[PDB]
Amino acid sequence: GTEHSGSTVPSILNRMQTNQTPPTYNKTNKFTHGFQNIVDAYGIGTYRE
Amino acid sequence: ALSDADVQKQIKHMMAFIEQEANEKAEEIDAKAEEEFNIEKGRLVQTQRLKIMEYY
Amino acid sequence: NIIAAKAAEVRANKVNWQSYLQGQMISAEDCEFIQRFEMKRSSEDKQEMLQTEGSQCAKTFINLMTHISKEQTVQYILTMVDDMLQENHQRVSIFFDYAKRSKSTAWPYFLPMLNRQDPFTVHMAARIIAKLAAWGKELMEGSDLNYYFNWIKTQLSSQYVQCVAGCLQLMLRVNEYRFAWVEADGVNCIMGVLSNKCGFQLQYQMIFSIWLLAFSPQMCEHLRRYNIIPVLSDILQESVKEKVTRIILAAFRNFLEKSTERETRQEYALAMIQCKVLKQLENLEQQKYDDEDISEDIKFLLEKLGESVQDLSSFDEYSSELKSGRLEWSPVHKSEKFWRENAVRLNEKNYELLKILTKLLEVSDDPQVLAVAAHDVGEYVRHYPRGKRVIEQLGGKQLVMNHMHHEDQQVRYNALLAVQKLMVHN
Amino acid sequence: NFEKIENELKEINTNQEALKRNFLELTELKFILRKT
Repeated sequence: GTEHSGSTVPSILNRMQTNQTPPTYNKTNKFTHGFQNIVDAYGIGTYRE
Repeated sequence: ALSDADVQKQIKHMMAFIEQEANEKAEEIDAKAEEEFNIEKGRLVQTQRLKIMEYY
Repeated sequence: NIIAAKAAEVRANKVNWQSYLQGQMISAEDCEFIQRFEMKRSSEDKQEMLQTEGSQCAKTFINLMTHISKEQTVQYILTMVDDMLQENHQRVSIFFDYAKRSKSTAWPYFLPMLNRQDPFTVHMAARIIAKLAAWGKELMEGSDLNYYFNWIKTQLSSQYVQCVAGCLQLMLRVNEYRFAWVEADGVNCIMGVLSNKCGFQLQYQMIFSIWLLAFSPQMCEHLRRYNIIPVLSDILQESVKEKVTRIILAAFRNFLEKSTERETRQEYALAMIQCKVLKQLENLEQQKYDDEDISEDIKFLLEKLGESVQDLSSFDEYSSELKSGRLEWSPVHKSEKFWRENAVRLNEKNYELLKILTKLLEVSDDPQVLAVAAHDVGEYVRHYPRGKRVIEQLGGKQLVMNHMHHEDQQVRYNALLAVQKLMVHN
Repeated sequence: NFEKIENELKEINTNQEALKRNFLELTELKFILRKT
């Protein structure tokens, strides 16, 4: 992004953690996505389950 | 620490940009003040010149 | 920020001038004027500096620079006093450092400077050159800086270019010298930097100097011969950097503010003909700004440019343009007020001007004259069915039907449009 | 510019609808004229 418009904008991203509940993801592929879809028909479990 | 140097980088961007903006506003206002002096000196030049021609 | 790095380098060194406190090699008598006055933050120090009668302020520190000749130390000894000569809150202000005895201490001691441009020589020299506007002194010799290399070498290389430009735009506030500089080739210098595509902030500085020059009416009259304003509009369109547009709008406002003689202001029209700023100003009005200066300039431009658009609305000038044989695209060709309030004007003596345009359609086949005439005829004949029957009586309907076979397809299309303006009830 | 092209197409559509209306009217006239 900085290269596209040279402006030397560092776009600093600091890191933190608080009471926020984070999203949930686990990688799937063509050989397993439909099965994860069957699992997700019933909702999704808690973070880090 | 990369985080602390990054905080310093954010600071050096922020203060520098804000200084540049403030100085820019200052010079624009000063230029307007200079033209204010100019319009003013013109008005009173007219006010004086009238009586000057009269008396001479 | 190269100059900032140099300042960081030199500011971290406290000069060992106390060992030279009475040394004739360096500051035998100036070192008590550095021991005293070491606190530039003290008002009593500045008051004492005034008490000394300018005996050594801008009187002995000048030529103290010549007491010093080693380079690795000239920079630091320069900075040790130039922080005072530069920061300058109220310490010197209105040329408190008079030095009335000698004119080698007043100003024309700069000639030895401007040499070997690399160890901040021309740079402090330029700073000293910028000692006119907010100081109690006047530039004795304009020519001795107007053509020198201090401003020529900086054309291409660059924080120092910004520093020199800053010094120049600081210098460019008193119309007495600026009229002489514009009569000189300074405008050529600004043009050369302008056509030298560079950083956006540099462009802000050129447009800034141009606006400050636009303070003066005689100068805008002299610069009218140049196409400054179409290029300013093009920069505005092709470069969005906030302050750049701010100063550009300031320049436009100045140019439509002064207006010494409306006749020589053909730019009232050429500002929008060369670049119709109105659509962009509408897009900016659409946006909301907390700076009332920018919004005020925008509104002023909408107003003045609208008045100029209304000035373009006329029929005598438009008909002279019709008669000239070269149909320029004066914007009235599409004006709805032109085709409603004064459509009957086109029916001059026995439809005189329609006949003239018919003749010029028959004779000339340039694409744009044909387009202008055919479109205008269509817009007229829209409102006048008897005008349609008259145009049919002219035979020009068949002339357009034959223009339908011109080599350029745009001409065929505008003839097509004319025919479908005639097709109604036909 | 693209929506100006679209206005060009819209004007085309109205123009050709009017021209077909005019066509059918003119043909009606020609049908009238076929008789002694």
